[PDB]
Amino acid sequence: HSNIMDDPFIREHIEELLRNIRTQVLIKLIKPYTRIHIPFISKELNIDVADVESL
Amino acid sequence: SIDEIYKYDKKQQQEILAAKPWTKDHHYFKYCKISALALLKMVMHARSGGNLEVMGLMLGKVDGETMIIMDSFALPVAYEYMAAYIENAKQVGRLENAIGWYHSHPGYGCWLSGIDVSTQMLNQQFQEPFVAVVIDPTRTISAGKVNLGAFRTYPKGYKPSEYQTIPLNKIEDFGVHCKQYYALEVSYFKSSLDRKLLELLWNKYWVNTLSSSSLLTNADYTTGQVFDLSEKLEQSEAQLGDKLAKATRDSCKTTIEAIHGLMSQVIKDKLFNQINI
Amino acid sequence: GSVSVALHPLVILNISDHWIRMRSQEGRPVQVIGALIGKQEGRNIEVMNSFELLSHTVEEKIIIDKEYYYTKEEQFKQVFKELEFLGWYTTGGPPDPSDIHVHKQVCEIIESPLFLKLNPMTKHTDLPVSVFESVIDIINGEATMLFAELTYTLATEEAERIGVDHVARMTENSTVAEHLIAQHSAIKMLHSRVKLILEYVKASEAGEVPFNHEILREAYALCHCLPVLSTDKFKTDFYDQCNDVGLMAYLGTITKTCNTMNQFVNKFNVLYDRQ
Amino acid sequence: MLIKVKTLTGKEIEIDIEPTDKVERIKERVEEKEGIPPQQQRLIYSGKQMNDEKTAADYKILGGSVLHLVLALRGG
Amino acid sequence: IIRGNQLQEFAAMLMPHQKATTADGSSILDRAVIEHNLLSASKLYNNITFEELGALLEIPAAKAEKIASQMITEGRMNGFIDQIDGIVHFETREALPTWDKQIQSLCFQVNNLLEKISQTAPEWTAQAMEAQMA
Ligand SMILES: CC(C)n1nc(C(F)F)cc1C(=O)Nc1ccc([C@H]2[C@@H](O)CCCc3cncn32)c(-c2ccccc2)c1
Ligand SMILES: [Zn+2]
Repeated sequence: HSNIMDDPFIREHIEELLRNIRTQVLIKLIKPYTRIHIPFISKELNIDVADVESL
Repeated sequence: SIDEIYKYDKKQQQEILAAKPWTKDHHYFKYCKISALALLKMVMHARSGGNLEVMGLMLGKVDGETMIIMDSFALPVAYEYMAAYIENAKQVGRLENAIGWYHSHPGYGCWLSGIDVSTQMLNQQFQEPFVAVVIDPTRTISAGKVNLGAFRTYPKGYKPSEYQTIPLNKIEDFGVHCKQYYALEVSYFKSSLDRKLLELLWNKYWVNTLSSSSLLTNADYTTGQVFDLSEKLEQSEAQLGDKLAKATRDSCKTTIEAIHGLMSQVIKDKLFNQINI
Repeated sequence: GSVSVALHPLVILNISDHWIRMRSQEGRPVQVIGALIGKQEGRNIEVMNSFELLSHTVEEKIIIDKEYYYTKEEQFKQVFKELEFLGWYTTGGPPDPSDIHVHKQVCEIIESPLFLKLNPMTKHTDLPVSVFESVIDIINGEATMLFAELTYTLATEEAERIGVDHVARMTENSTVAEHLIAQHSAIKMLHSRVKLILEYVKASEAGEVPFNHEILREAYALCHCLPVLSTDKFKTDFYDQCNDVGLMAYLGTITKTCNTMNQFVNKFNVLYDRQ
Repeated sequence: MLIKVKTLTGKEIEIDIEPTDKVERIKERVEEKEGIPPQQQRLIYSGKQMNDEKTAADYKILGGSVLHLVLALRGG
Repeated sequence: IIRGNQLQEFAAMLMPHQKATTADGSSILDRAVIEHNLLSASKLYNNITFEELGALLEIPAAKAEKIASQMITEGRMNGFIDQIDGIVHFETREALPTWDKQIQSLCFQVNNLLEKISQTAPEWTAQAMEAQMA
């Protein structure tokens, strides 16, 4: 936290990250599924069920 | 006894070559009669390269408005090898001379490319009787029917659709080089006698015929045919307010193919499914 | 396989075209000599595309013009990387002493030569049987080698199959009849096979042939397999296909009716209302 | 002396030369006969392509040798 | 499908570093054998439930689905997973294409049986078909 999230040039863009990686995990996870559970996705993405729907 | 396609008459060929009747009218040649051996060897060479491209020469003669092809020999390939192999045409004992060249389009439809049309222009300019065959190996393998590509071109500085399946890539090349060549109606001739007798080896298969799996083998072919028929009919309507006859003929052939497939399926169902019920 | 000979249908068409061209050129039928090439895998023949090898047929004797074949060797090697000389073909009936002499000449080039004798004047149903090749019989004194016929197979690739199907009757005699004759022939030969199997079963039942416990078991399995795909999903798919073809026929009967109506109105506009 | 060149289709042209004439002279003669540029044209004798620098010393025929003309694209 | 009754011997000749655990209680040996069992079971099954997939491959439900989805998205295994009903669909036949291949197998049985008849009784077979057509 004191080596990455310190300067404003990286703290501001930390929001763009932790979302692209979550998108790539989500895309690969739903690849072999025809019907998947949203709460199941939340436990894999480590985010809330409401946030899964927004993503 | 019909036949009469063989027995190369030298005097008539020299007379028709010296007369040069195709110089006056540009649309002289309209019918291309490929032989059984020509097709067999052409398709075998086309499939003997897989996705790679093959090319060779095809020998034959000219009679009136028809161009008859009797034989075809492959080529090793642009280097000296092809030119050295070209001497085969005059080295063997055969009176058919050379009439054109065939080359394969593995998965790129049947049209003529820009370099292809330029080579055909040159060949027609300095070798008057010449035709280009653009058969497709992948399509005949997948659909089970041979698609022909007799595509004689127009002369330079002169001004006067069927296999439109190229999805994205080469369709641009199709559009620019489209009015530079005109297709030839391909009408196959069987020598009868010996070959008609020996065609019983087809009957020896008897299993691919009894289980043909039609109507799904060439489903994309029929969808493309209907797609072409749609704007053929739209052009017929625009002219009307005879292209309508051509559109009707195309619809009749497509429908006949579909009903033939259905008849085969019904025959198979009666033969196999309706037994021991 | 017991003798591992596999002929390709392209060779037969090659020989037929050669014979027909020579017959037309010289007026009368004439004996021809060729050269079968192919791939050898120890015990495999696998004949493929053949070339002319005209040689000579002078009077009653065949001269050794095989230098032309030697020149053709490097020529055909340029387009056929994995193909080598295997034998030669001819047109005629039973083997002749001239065939023996030509075979002796050919054995100079290759150690294991074949001898195809495609007969074009045959008038009997089954195809002329290709090659009568031999292992060469040796006896004390003169060799006096003969030919010991061994069986052949008609293995073919997919491109050859499609080409042969296209040359065969497929789409004055109407397209319906041409399409139906192929099915008639296929069903006829299948019916002949099934009828002969039934005849064997009846013969075993009566007692003409010895009871083979395995042939009748295979026949029982074949009978049990006879109702092919009788599922409810197969019926649904078949009815879907039939309905699709019916709609495709309706669209096109409509087109033909429109064309005929257009012709009728064209003829009607120049007969009654002259404007 | 007076040789004949045939194309693949079989068209024959009769061109007259001298023993010391070059192959470029052959190509120019064919140009004056039909109009084929020399760089878009290849000459074959006895199944071997002629080199573009040898003055027909081994091609001595004295009786009108038959030459083979093959059209080819510029530079392959 | 390789069971656990034929794998104890193979672990004997394995090198010691090849017996390492993958932080899940499963050795390397019994991780490529459950993937192999899953791929092999795709050929004997049209669709299998999660519970029965774990009753055949051990590892009942926690990682049976995870391995199944891991083999897919990599091209190693063809199929799709319906998590609501807990069924893994492997590969299905479209009825009509199956009809053609079943017909071909039926015709091949006729040809194979034809050879057997001729082999056993060449004399009886020969005279049979000639008079049959006439
Ligand atoms: C008849 C032969 C000897 N020939 N004569 C003359 C003429 F100049 F005399 C000219 C020629 C001659 O080889 N042309 C030619 C041109 C282009 C291609 C390739 C080229 O574009 C590359 C992309 C693929 C392609 C799709 N369609 C044509 N091609 C080929 C060719 C086709 C198949 C295999 C090998 C070569 C031959
Ligand atoms: Zn091309």
